[PDB]
Order: sequence, then structure tokens, then C-alpha cells
Amino acid sequence: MNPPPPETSNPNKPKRQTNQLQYLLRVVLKTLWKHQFAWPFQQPVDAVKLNCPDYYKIIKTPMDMGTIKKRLENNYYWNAQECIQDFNTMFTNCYIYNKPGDDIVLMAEALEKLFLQKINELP
Ligand SMILES: Cc1noc(C)c1-c1cc(O)cc([C@@H](O)c2cccnc2)c1
Repeated sequence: MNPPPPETSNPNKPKRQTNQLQYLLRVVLKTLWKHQFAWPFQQPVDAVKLNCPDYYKIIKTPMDMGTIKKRLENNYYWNAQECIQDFNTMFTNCYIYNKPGDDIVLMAEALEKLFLQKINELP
């Protein structure tokens, strides 16, 4: 069974729109979103659909690009580091749950490489 997806809004959370945050959405996320390996990360893991019932028994801090996209679109973050942290959590979760020689890990590693490439050009 799946937990509630991570929050994309929090009225009592302090928010702020920075040039770095705009770049993370308009450039970083938008480009990664269109990558041939991006589709498994565009929405939370469905432990039932994927026959991975133990996923949310192992991953206690889930994250996906769909959540990050909504957070960016909702101006949920205070600075770029908060958004970058969500990306790092998404990748880390994948490497934790899956075996190093798995297709999904190869997809994550490719996206992580492109992600690191793009944040090295952060404004
Ligand atoms: C991301 C993630 N992190 O842990 C798991 C598990 C996933 C995942 C998410 C999906 O939406 C689909 C699949 C699976 O169907 C697949 C996808 C691609 C290659 N080989 C297998 C895996």
C-alpha cells in the first residue's frame, strides 16, 4: 500500500523565489523531465502497480521529480539547496532500494550525471 505523496504546499512554511530556483525549474527540471530515462521518476513509486510492496518499508523519505516539479511550480522552496536536496534524495532512494546492476539504477545514474552537469551551471 502507498503512503500519501510528499507535500507540495505548506502555508506556514517560509517561501522565496530566487533566480537559482527559477533556473532549477525552467532549465534543470524541464530538461531532465524530457530525458529518455525520466519517466520512472516523473511520479511517486506505486508499490502496488510495480509489485514492489516492500518499497515504502525501506524508503522512509520518498521523492520524485513530479513532486519536485509541483514544489517548484508552487514556490514551495526557500532556496536552491532545498530543491537540490530533493533531487539527491530521489537518486539516493533509487540506489538504496535497487541493485547496482539494475535497469532502473542505470537510468538514475544517467539522470544524476546530467543533473550534476546542469547544476554546475547554476546562475
Ligand atoms: C524510480 C524507482 N525507484 O525504485 C523503483 C522500483 C523505481 C521504479 C519506478 C517506476 O515508475 C517503474 C519502475 C520499473 O517499472 C522499472 C523502470 C525502468 C527500468 N526498470 C524497471 C521502477
